[PDB]
Amino acid sequence: NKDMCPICKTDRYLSPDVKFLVNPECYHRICESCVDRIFSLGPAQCPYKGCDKILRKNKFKTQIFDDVEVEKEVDIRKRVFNVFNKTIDDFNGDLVEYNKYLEEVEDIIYKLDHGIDVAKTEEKLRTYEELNKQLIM
Amino acid sequence: TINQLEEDSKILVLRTKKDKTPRYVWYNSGGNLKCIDEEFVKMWENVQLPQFAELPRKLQDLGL
Amino acid sequence: EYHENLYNIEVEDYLPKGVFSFEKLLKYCEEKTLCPYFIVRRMISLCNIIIYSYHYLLDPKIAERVSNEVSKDSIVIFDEAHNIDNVCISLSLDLTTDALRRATRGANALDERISEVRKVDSQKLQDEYEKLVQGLHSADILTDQEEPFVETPVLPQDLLTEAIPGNIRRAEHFVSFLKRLIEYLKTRMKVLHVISETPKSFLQHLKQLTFIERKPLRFCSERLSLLVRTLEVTEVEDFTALKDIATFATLISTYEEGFLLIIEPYEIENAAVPNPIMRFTCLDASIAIKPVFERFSSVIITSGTISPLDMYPRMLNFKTVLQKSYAMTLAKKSFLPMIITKGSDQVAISSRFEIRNDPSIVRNYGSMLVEFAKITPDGMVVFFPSYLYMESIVSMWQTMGILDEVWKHKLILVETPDAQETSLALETYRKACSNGRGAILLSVARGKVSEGIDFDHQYGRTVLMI
Amino acid sequence: PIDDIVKNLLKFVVRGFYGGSFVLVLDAILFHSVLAEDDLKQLLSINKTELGPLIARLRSDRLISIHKQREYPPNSKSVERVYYYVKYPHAIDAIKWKVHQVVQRLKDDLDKNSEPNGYMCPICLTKYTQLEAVQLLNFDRTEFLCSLCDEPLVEDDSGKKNKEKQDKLNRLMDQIQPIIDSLKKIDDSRI
Ligand SMILES: [Zn+2]
Ligand SMILES: [Zn+2]
Repeated sequence: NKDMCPICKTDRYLSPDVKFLVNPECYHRICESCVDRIFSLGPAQCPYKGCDKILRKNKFKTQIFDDVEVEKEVDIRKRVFNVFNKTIDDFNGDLVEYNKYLEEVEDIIYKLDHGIDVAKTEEKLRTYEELNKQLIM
Repeated sequence: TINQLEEDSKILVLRTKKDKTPRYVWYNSGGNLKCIDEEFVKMWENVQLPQFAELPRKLQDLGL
Repeated sequence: EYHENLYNIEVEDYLPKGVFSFEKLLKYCEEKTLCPYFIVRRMISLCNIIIYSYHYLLDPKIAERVSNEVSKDSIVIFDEAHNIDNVCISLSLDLTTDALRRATRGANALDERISEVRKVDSQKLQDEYEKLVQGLHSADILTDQEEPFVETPVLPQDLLTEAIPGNIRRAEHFVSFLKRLIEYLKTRMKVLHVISETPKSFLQHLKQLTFIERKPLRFCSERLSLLVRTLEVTEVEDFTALKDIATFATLISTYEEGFLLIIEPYEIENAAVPNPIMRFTCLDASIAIKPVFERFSSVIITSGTISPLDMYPRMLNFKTVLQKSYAMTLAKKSFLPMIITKGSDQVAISSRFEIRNDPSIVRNYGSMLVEFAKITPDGMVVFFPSYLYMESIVSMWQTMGILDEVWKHKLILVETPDAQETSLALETYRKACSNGRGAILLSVARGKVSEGIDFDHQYGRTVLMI
Repeated sequence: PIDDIVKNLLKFVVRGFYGGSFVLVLDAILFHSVLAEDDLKQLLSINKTELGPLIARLRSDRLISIHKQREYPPNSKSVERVYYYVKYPHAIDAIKWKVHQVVQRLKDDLDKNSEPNGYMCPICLTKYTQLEAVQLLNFDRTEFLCSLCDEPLVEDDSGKKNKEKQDKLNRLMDQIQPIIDSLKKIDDSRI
């Protein structure tokens, strides 16, 4: 599974040119060969036994650090540090508050990031939707 | 008992199925594994070998 | 069990009056059951003369506990410090990706550890957050009587700051960015070619591929230090690597523009294999020198082989007073120097040509050696520019009929890379020289042999710089 | 060494997807690289049609490059033996390509797949595809006729090919823990 597509199991030995991609919907290890074939047609389920996440080839992407826990958190951070880029630490300056606001943003991020019980994260996602308004506000 | 523990568990060389299977020293892991489709094995046979060290390229040409 | 009983009696005042050399110290502390490692460690506070490796004066993570009693303005002696420069380069740091990978799991082992304990005993960790949210926590961010897990790779507990690591005050915040680190490193690991990165140049580049900030970056080590300090792990070999990351992190957080990170994608000796070396190194010795040098003007340096007396004031920029070269006074020969630029065939003999066999020289060198091996009484050593380079000479000589003839006269001892075998071999070489029948030793000038050992009359009568 | 694995791997394939007797000529001449041809024939003590077609595979796979082990005859005449000087590299080189080819008989086959796009009139027994159908379609006949047969069409390739390819996928998997893994176990040094 380390270097072969979880779908067709084409080893990097047998296809050295294999290029793995995953989707933000589910972050599935897979070769591009399936990727195109799967979504050259259009929005459908992920080709995983147990994945009925309907997803689309334009949303596809490339992992960097293979840490789907960090990367999602990175994505969560990326999602945050895109809108939660509206965080105020330098814009705040108060060393405790700049620490706190960072801690607050990170706690908001960690809530999304730690993801163990991410519904307060969904509440924070409401707050992130509120942040989508608060980064607007 | 030659083919009772078959699939190379008890391997032996059937010289013919009219000559009591006159055997040799035979023992293996899978040995026969006839479950592989003969046509696929024929297709496996159907792979023709290209030429010399260009084949070391040809496997790299073929994605090997 | 000594540091208890040592603490029982020792730590109110010293053992009576002796300057207890290891010969005296190792025994004397054994009798009263002391591991004097702590005896001196407490005695740090007492002695009026001290002696230790330059590291203990220069290695900031060990040269950290510098106290005014132990330092304030007293007299400084740097003996045989001709090679001080290379010592300052201490701040050396190369990255064994293979060890690094083990760190990743160690980081996960940490990741699991912090998560599992935060499941179980998170209050004191929150109390540690409260031990954090207060500020720098100088009470136990610095004072730990037997605890301190990670050393201070930074200068002797000076180059730090006070503003908290913002969010990272939460270890879960803190743990996360550490993974950002290694993965960034792991990301940086597999550069196709050699790449050299100045810190600042790399600095935003870090933020580029992953928006991390330098201000937390220094805080990692202490933040790590307390983190492991809170969780009493069963091993460090995983975490050595971990702290090294933090050590790296701190270092890369710390310095700039006198220091630089370079990653050769491998060791080119066996090139075209994956073994990249994310080497970040010191470049100027003087920078690490400056602090202790800054402290006291009673600073004194002398080697038996300082030459020339300019580079060190050049290289270290430091402000000397007098540098006098001492002509040894002799009413007699007392020793002999010689220079063999060419052999009997007047063929110039060299090593810069190559690491290889221009068969003229080595065949000429067999003679040179053997005739010397014949003439001298016991005790003779030779040096080689490099180990494997020497290896060539031996191997070819082994093939030639040279070696056996000298085997007739003397005994031969090679130098080994491992210290153990060497250490054994040397004493024997001493024994043969001390004993009647002659012997001979070979080693390398850059080698550990050339650095510590000494050669008297019987032990050394002739040397050779191949 | 891996050389043993090389011979080991040769045994596996010559016993995985080959019959049992295939490995007998392996071990026999694997005992000694330069071996007299009769010795294997003598110890096996079998016919020439029980040896000929087996010799075919040894050179059809080029695994046993039977070197003409010429000897110095005592009578001052021709002397030689078929000593199988194994060409370990070249033997596997085709094999890897051979393996690749059957995977092509699956990598191509992925397009022969699950959901029906084409059509066919059984009455003419002839397949058609989607674009023909819409070209053949009518406002009146919302479904397809067959200009050859004037006959409604039926989908195809839906069940069989999807079902087919998964079978070979396991057959493709059948080589995963086998040779290809051990092939990479050769790729470590590639000697
Ligand atoms: Zn695939
Ligand atoms: Zn028809």
